[PDB]
Amino acid sequence: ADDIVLKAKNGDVKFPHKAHQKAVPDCKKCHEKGPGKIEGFGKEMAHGKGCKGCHEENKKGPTKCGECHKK
Ligand code: HEC
Ligand code: HEC
Ligand code: HEC
Ligand SMILES: C[C@H](CCC(=O)O)[C@H]1CC[C@H]2[C@@H]3CC[C@@H]4C[C@H](O)CC[C@]4(C)[C@H]3C[C@H](O)[C@]12C
Repeated sequence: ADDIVLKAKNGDVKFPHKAHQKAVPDCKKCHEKGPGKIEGFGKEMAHGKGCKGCHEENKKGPTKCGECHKK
């Protein structure tokens, strides 16, 4: 399947799946989550545990604005 881009107004955010599969071998961090996770995602999640927060705990991955958002 293809990578996805979240169409944030301030700049497109790429989600590269292969990097994540490799770096977070614990698949259950993202997969087999209960119902509602598609409807639940948004700016709060992205800037929290949905993207940024995981990067911060793992000590690797983009945490600055321009590292996620790119026109
Ligand atoms: C969040 C950070 C994820 C982690 C960790 C893993 N997966 Fe994932 N997966 C995630 C998304 C948002 C999507 C759809 C968007 C995309 O970029 O593809 C997927 C997709 C898959 C698929 C289908 C395509 C593919 O992987 O080749 C599979 C089979 C899949 N995910 C499995 C998988 C496994 C086995 C993981 C751990 C080793 C894993 N993913 C991590 C989000 C995230
Ligand atoms: C843990 C459960 C994560 C979640 C949820 C998200 N990301 Fe992530 N990401 C994670 C790690 C440990 C890393 C380092 C991987 C590396 O090889 O550097 C990453 C990396 C990225 C990257 C950069 C990929 C690269 O090739 O350097 C991007 C662009 C990225 N992550 C974006 C991203 C987004 C947009 C997420 C939410 C949709 C997201 N990540 C979630 C761990 C985790
Ligand atoms: C990845 C780890 C990110 C970092 C670091 C920052 N942002 Fe972000 N942001 C990210 C995603 C994946 C999304 C979209 C959520 C979704 O609904 O899919 C966003 C959202 C925003 C928004 C709102 C955009 C919109 O509603 O169209 C803004 C204004 C925004 N982000 C700005 C922003 C700034 C200023 C950041 C640095 C301080 C920043 N983001 C970090 C992913 C990530
Ligand atoms: C559930 C995980 C991990 C974060 C968490 O614990 O909630 C999060 C991390 C990345 C999230 C996906 C990012 C891309 C998509 C954003 C969409 O607007 C809603 C569906 C997708 C497919 C999201 C679904 C789900 O919300 C995921 C896979």
